[PDB]
Amino acid sequence: SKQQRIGVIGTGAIGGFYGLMLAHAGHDVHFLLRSEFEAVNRAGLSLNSAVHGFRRLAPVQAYHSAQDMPPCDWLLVGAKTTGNHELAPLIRAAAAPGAKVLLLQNGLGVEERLRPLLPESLHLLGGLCFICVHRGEPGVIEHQAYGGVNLGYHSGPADERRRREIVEEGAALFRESGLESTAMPDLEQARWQKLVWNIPYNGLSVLLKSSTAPLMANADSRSLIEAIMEEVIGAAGACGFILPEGYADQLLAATERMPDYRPSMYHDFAHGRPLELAAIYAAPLARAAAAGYRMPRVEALHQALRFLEAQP
Amino acid sequence: QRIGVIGTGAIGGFYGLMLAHAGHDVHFLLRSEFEAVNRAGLSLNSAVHGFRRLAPVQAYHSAQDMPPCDWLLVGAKTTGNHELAPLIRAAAAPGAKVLLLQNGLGVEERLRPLLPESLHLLGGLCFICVHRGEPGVIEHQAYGGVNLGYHSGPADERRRREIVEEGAALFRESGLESTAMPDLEQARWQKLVWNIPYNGLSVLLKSSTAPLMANADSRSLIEAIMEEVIGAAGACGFILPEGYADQLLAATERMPDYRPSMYHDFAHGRPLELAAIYAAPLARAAAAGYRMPRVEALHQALRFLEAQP
Repeated sequence: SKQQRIGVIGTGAIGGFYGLMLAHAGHDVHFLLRSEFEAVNRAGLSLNSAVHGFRRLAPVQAYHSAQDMPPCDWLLVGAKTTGNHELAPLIRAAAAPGAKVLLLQNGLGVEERLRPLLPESLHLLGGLCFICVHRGEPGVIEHQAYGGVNLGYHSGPADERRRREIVEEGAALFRESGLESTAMPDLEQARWQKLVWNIPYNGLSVLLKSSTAPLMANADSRSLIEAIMEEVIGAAGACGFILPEGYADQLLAATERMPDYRPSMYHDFAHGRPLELAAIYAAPLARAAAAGYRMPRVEALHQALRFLEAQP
Repeated sequence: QRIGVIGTGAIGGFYGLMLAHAGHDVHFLLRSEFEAVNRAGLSLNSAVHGFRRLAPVQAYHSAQDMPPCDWLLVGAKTTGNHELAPLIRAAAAPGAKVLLLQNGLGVEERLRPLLPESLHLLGGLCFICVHRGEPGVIEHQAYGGVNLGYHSGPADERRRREIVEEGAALFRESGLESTAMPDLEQARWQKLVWNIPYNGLSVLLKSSTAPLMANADSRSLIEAIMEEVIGAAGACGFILPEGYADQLLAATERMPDYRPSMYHDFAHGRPLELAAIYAAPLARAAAAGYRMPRVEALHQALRFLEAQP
């Protein structure tokens, strides 16, 4: 696989991790820093990883304005979905002709909401990241577990054969970098699948002010998580996407194996950053409502999270 | 007739004081370390009924020292009812009326095997904002009405109605709103529509009634929980009044900012009344094949919180 020039738009824990891992695989990686450019450019990018050991990118090819970035073959959007409405000018400024835009973002309907502002010549893909990672000290990325990326194609100028090829190119990029990666045939199905984990765990970790270990240890919280998982699974099927056998117990088991992890929404709440409620809760609730399918627990959890955000 | 207060907490303190202030003969069993407020007396700070002081107060350290009482108000938390059964028994006169001024569902039935069948066992559903803020003092913020109902005992139907009416007359003649209810279990379901959303969410959301009402999302959640409780009541054979949610939401709207009993319990490390207010209604609804997903989830969260450090 030829050297790719890779642009990272929004370099939080997610964009920093994948951008660093690709850079270490020998790719030419360029980082757009919205919030922390001055800090990271002189500090550099460091990775504490229980999986890959310590790694460092210094000097980093860091940028504060998308216009200074070179034209990139792949644009990795690790920023949160909360700022996806000002993303398009940044993507367009940093994209080589025919560039691949890969949204490393959770929730539902993300790609459809960004496509209106992206030129038709750009491929738009989604990447569902099953990873335990967060921002540690400034310029530091704390990676506790996993890292796999499930890629799917949303829209763009490729026909069906070329779509599969492009999704497989992106997966091979991550795999070459020592990361797990899977080409998904159906991005929307894959987004519903990731919701079965993000919806209970992100929200309950904020609401119950707890991490994954106490949440799985307590029997009542664990029964609640399963019940919420069955609402998402039921909503997916009602909307046309029927998810695999015993998918709940599979993520129950993977999270059981998981080290004590604070989901990204927990960290967001602790630091005053707006929660990704629109993409993770509001959108699947709206879809299920269109299908006439009630999600009482998820709806109640969403009302609780909105309440908490509004409290001083 | 002669009245005894078994567990003179905020509930028992308020109703015993109001009855005694109205000229009834009331005997207070001080079960906590609060019988050092023996000679200081009992005082009430009520936004409704004003400042009242009871001096001196007939207090007793133990139940056998108490005289036989014709009425026994039990206003303590439901979790400690079995430990109170001997005290009720010791203080009861022949054929005394035991009035559980307690919330939840199934409360009387769980106590009935521990009481002589010669006692009348009643339930009093108290819509009231009250707490024990400072020693020997009762802080009354709002409301205070008692819906009384008959549960078990050696009374026929006519005697049942007369005893429920006599109990309601006791509170009315003290200046309180009181209503004789023909069905105690239905009246218990009516009170659950308030206690289930507000008690639980006050702990879960670390809030009180005013901000829970001021925010549209928690207001929507409370109403959805209320409709679950109303729905469960009908499934079990109890039709609640039409527009009951709006009536409760309107009363709480006008209510001053209030931390429910369960909030104070959680904050001070006391065990939460989860059995009678959540577990019992969920089990009844389950027996009637009716699911309460929000209440079930709310109950699971509350249990998680209690188990947490």
